[PDB]
Amino acid sequence: MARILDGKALAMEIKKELKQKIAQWVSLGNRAPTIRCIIVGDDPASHTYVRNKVEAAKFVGIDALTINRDSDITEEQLLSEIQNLNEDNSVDGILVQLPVPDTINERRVCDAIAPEKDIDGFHIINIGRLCVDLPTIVPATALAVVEMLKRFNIDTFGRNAVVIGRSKNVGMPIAMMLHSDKRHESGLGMDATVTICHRYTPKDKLEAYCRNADIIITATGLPKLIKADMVKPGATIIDVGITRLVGDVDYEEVSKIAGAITPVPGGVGPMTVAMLMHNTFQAAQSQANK
Amino acid sequence: MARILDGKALAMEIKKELKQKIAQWVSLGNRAPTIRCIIVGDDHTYVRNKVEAAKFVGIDALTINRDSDITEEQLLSEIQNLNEDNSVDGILVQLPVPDTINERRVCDAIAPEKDIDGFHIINIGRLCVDLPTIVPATALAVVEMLKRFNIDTFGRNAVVIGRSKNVGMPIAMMLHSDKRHESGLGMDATVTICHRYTPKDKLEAYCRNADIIITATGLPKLIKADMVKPGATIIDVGITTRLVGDVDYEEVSKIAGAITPVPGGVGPMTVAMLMHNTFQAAQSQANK
Repeated sequence: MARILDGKALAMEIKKELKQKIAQWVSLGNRAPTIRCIIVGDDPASHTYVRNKVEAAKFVGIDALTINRDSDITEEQLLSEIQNLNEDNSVDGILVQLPVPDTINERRVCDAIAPEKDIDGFHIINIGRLCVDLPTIVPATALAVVEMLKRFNIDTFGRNAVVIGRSKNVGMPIAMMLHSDKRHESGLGMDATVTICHRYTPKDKLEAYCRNADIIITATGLPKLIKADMVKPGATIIDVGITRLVGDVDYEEVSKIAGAITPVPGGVGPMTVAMLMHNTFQAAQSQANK
Repeated sequence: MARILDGKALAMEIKKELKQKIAQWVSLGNRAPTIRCIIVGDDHTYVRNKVEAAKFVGIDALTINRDSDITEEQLLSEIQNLNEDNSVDGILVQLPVPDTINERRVCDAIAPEKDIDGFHIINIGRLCVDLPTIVPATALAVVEMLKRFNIDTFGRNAVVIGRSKNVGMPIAMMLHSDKRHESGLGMDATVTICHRYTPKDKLEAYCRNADIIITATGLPKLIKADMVKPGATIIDVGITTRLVGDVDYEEVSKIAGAITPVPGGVGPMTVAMLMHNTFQAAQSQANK
């Protein structure tokens, strides 16, 4: 039976450490980190997600405030509120909850947030720094996956890693970090040999890559199935949980083969929220330094 | 034997197209695109090649020579003046620059609109989210060679050797990405990125499994005949002085279906794509 990579319990460990580190930094003469989460509409799932971010902020000592807007807000109104938060020195981090209406161009929204306050790390400047393997604000779900590997002592250096999914918000940043060079200034250097599989990878080729992989990360929103015959004995399987939501792994059979595996549910959600808190603390420190 | 992918001849074909499209654009009331290349120290030959292709296609190029003991602030003040110079459409710094010079700061000092090399973090960030951008020229050369030589990429197994921020990373980015996205440069291949810490056994296994190998490490004789799948396409981006590439050329040519030689392969295509990028930037600035 594989070791369980329980992201919920790890997130608790991380949130406890963050609580202490934030208090120490505040005690040097700093204001506690602040985050503003913009919510557009009344999607009940988007409100659950924002409440989770707020509850974790309270736990670690970050001051969070939710700004609710109506589904009919115009793009010009949303960008106007972001630019106001950009210029407000009492705000360290800005998030936009990511089901925004079809009226609004998501790309313009991501790039309107000041990079220094872009807790989601989706601004092109932050993505650019990630991809040249430079210190930046890294997207939280990708950072969560990387943190699960590091905290569970999963060997990446020179190992074969397959990432199933190339999404710009999740799959691409995961692959980029997995093949980072440790020596570079970024320091998020895992040095794995990474194969990026995606919606057009043929089934038989995907299975061959998976059979030779030491690590498989399923990040795609399209239905994939990792079966036991795709898994190298002792390999590490992380299901990111992108998808209402479903699981991408034949857990019962793959657990008999894999060396380490995400449970069902995987806790990647709680890990993502903990990494958002990490990013808010990181941003607050950078701004205080500059 | 392998099909020899004649990059010199393809580059000439592209440069003749550019010459015509630039002249047509100029005739609408526009000034010819201008480029300033900054070189620090001695060796320049690359810059001779850049300036020769610029003259061929109708781009006005000037080279700015600086002695090797220039400081960062001086180099950055030189770039700033060129940013504000409305007669200059494109700026390049001939890297390598001395170690006292921080490359990242210099890359981000060029105005993104004039950054012909595509190394500004804004241009790189747009590349990585599949937006139209100024694409690094060697990476764009590789993608254009795959298209013009009709090398199938959709769902194919590809290996990129090398992670360099200027070459290896953008190649792997475009090669695996979705062509439906706004940039339209994605090639929808399955891509394995191998690098200096890939163990030798696993490197050879990925190479033997690949339909396309793109190597940009600068390690001569890295790719051997027993590492190549029969019929595979071999794109050799490396250029080392012993000018050789990363591939054992005469032996791999017996197994591969298609191969780029060194010299005469990616090199001339890089220069042609630099001219493509200069024309692109001049058009964007006139339209803005």
